[PDB]
Amino acid sequence: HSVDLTLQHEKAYQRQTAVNENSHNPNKKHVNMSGHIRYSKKIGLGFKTPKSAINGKYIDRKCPFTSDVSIRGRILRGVVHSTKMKRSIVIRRDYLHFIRKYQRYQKRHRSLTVHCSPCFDPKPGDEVIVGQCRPLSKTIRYNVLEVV
Amino acid sequence: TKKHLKRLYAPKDWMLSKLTGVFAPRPRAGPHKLRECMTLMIIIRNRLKYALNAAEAQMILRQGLVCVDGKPRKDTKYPVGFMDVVEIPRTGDRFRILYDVKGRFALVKVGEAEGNIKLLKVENVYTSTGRIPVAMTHDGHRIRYPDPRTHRGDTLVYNLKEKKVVDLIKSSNGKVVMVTGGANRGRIGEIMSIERHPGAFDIARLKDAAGHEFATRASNIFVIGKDMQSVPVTLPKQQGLRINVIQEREEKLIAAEA
Amino acid sequence: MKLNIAYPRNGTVKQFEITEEVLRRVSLTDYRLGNEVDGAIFGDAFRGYT
Amino acid sequence: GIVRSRLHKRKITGGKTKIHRKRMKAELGRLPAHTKLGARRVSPVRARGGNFKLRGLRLDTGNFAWSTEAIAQRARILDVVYNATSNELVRTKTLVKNCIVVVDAAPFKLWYAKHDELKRKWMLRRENHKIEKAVADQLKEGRLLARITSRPGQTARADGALLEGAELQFYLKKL
RNA sequence: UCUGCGCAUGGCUCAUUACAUCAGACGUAAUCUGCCGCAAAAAUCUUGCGGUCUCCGCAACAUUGGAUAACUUGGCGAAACGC
RNA sequence: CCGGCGUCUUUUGACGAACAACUGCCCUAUCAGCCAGCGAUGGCCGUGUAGUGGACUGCCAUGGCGUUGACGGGAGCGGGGGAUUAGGGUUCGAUUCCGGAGAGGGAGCCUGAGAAAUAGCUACCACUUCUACGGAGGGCAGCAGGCGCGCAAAUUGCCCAAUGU
Repeated sequence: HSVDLTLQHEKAYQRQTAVNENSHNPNKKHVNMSGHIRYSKKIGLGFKTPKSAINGKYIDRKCPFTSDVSIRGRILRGVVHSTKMKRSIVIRRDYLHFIRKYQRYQKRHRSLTVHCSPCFDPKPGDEVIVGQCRPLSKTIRYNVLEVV
Repeated sequence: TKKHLKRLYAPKDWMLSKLTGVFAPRPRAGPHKLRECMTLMIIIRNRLKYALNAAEAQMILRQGLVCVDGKPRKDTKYPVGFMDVVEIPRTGDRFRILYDVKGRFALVKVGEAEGNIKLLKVENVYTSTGRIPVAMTHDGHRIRYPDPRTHRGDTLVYNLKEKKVVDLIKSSNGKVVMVTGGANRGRIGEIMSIERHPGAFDIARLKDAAGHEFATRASNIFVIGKDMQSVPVTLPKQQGLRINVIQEREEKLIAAEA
Repeated sequence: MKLNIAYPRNGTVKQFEITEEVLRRVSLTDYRLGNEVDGAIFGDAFRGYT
Repeated sequence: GIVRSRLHKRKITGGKTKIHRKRMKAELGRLPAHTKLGARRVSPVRARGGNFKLRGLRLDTGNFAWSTEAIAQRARILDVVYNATSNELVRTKTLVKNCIVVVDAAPFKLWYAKHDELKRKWMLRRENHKIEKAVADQLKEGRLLARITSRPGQTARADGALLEGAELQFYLKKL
């Protein structure tokens, strides 16, 4: 077809490796992005697919919607500690541990790192839901399913 | 690779003792898992009593006088799990192992034409090469060409006289069903409901006869028959009904007065 | 040294000797395994052998 | 020897791991294989799976594919134009996955002319078909730009797909 | 003595060691897996004889080839699970 | 004419191997800042591995963690469990079972499905044994036993009958 140079800044190009979208057709013309070839994947635990993934343009290999990355055992919740880093957020879980001797609780927080899909971009203080995926960096094991 | 097992770390459903010996047999891998199986030597020696010693069990089995699945075995250690027919033709007796009520291995005695029947639960179905469908079971048996109506977690009646599969039975609806593992072992009842939790274990609620409902995991369901009057195979000593602690003790005393 | 001389395709082998004198009158640095050697080198009683 | 581990590395807290265990053979790097151009040479290594994997050295031929028409033919690898990773690589004409390359292009030409009983099949295939312009110009000359979509360093076979309009237009402009 | 299988398990000891290790629960759609079990398997121009050009014609439990230890002979070294 | 064994490759259950994570863990602030030249946190493309991954190369971004105690130091193999307590607790765990690690101290390697094996190999270092001194070896935290050590701890016995491999 033709290039979209809004996405591209890479020395490698970026393509979607699931489905060929690089074929020339006039069927990607006179349309915003809807008629353009995409890959889409449902998450079947009740996490409804966004619009953005389905009709989009964005190329990411580390989100379950546009990739073969899969959602497995654990699903947790947590807020947004910071939005810093590119396609990576920082989540903070907070829970309560109990101590028997004093019969009294304590507050303890896990500050964790996650890979946030370029679909979502939640503000600080928002609550996020996150699933269990294969390792994606040194610290990152999670992915963003949904945002509240 | 483990090649040794210690008596305590071994199941006490094999009913070994703390004292006498230090080791227990670790069986060769086969149809059944380490915890759910019972090794040949244990059966012959400690239960049937055709052997008084380890070496005597080798004497019988290596020679061959013993069959399981109707096939003769020259194996000293082999698993025997659940719904396995074992036949010693010298005695002329046919045992069918099962799960007795109260967590015990049952050894139940069957008419000769029932010992050609067997029931295998299906685990996965998949298409293999040539478009040839396969049901793989919980005993590792491969049923070529299963019915198009087969699903995961259903039973397939399996002729051991000549190998094939007659009509199936499903886990659908209320049907007479029994439990495997989970310490509700050998308890029989209807399926009242099947709960779903996707991405996690699927609870099922069973209701045994004379009420008293309860819950066990889908994974631990093993079908028996369509109905309790349509069962293909025998029940163990107790019918699949448990009783209260008080009543156990009461009956133990009543019989001891004889 | 010694020689153990062997005739292939009978399997006969026999130990023969050679003096130091013999060796001294020929090179040993120029000779190595895989080299064929003419009889005369070994001081004869081996003449015309290879 | 060489290992792949997080236990010689700093934590997220900036602290240091402390050891108690000598390194496993389960974790195990090996030195990178260098696939270039020249005469084919293949040195196997035995791996943990009880099978061999093949170290491509100096592969000068690849099995290349033309997109959209579902075909492929062998042809000769001539040059490397470009790579994402480094410029250094390109100059030595190393072959590693997602290098753009240059190929003989001859069999593709031959094929496309075949794309009395025969004759009317052609006319049917000519109908409802077209080709990108930047493709055909190159394909005329007898050179083409392709990508190597198999990793040659662990199979010792270099297979590639041929660039088509959307992606071709990008790599072209990077040169 | 060649060949096959096992010897990595058992046994013994706590030195390192605090996001390590371990315990309960959980995943490997991110992978390997001998022995064991249930099983699967239709690529393959070969062999022999006769004539004869390295070519043909017939025939069809397929009728295949070459070494190496023990051993024998000469031995070596102070000794050597050394040659 | 039939039976019992044996083997190649393919296939997937079992027995295991190898990774990752949710939650939990003694004292110390007279240890408060820690992390990135040479990877610290992340993105992008490759490389490597049986495999995921800064595991690693190159490029780009400037992050990551901390008084809810990071980082550093001291003491300690972990758990099941032991002792003591009316209750709440207090204290112990070197040691039979399970899990991990080690074989004088370190590193490297072959073979194998599985080992970074040590009664397998290669090298160095600390020790140590033979030799007509040209060379050749040894590794008990396996069972006995000996020396040393300290307040402190058994026979150079008999047997594969039993229990396992």
